[PDB]
Amino acid sequence: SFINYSSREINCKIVYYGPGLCGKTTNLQYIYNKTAAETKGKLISLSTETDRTLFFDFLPLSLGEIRGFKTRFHLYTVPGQVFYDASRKLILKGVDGVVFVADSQIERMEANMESLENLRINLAEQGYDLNKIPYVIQYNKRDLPNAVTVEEMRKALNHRNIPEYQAVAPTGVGVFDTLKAVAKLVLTELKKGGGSHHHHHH
Ligand SMILES: Nc1nc2c(ncn2[C@@H]2O[C@H](COP(=O)(O)OP(=O)(O)O)[C@@H](O)[C@H]2O)c(=O)[nH]1
Repeated sequence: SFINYSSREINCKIVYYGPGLCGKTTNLQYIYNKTAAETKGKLISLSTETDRTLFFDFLPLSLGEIRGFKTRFHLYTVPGQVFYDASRKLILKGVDGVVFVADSQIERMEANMESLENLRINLAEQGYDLNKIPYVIQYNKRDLPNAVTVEEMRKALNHRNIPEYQAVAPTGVGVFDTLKAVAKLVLTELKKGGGSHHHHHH
């Protein structure tokens, strides 16, 4: 988190991760369109010649303060086909919570498994353990006839009873349930004072 004492805001970074075309943009856009205009920034896309980043922030009005501070959530993803692994490494810098979005189609199951391993390795390369940070998994595209059962999704992707949410992102099914779950894990960590605290005088 980035705790800005001037604004009295705790800024938490939630990264949506998963294979290309699995539904990350759709999650972010659905959330963005169902967030109060007065609470949110612009929806921002940063494009290079190849890879892109999509993100926005918002300050939910329902949330109480944590020891005098409000919590602002920043949602980040690298959407679409990824050309540089470095892009997925960079998106994880400063992460506070992760949503892994799995594409439930059988044809994408190997891509899901590769992306989940890539997430664990890229986190570890920057000193994060996926087992020690707020993390939820979304089984997206439940509407498609080639979507594998939750049982098969879990056998392939979830061996630690990670909180799991079924989603159909374009219609919003499961989208807020997923976000609420990871946000609650992040907030619980903040309230208990868990994690490593660094004091900067910049
Ligand atoms: N049928 C179906 N299509 C989906 C679902 N979620 C995303 N899509 C479609 O899959 C494509 C890729 O989604 P997108 O969110 O851009 O993927 P990203 O690369 O992970 O950001 C788009 O055409 C979406 O409309 C879903 O739950 N069901």
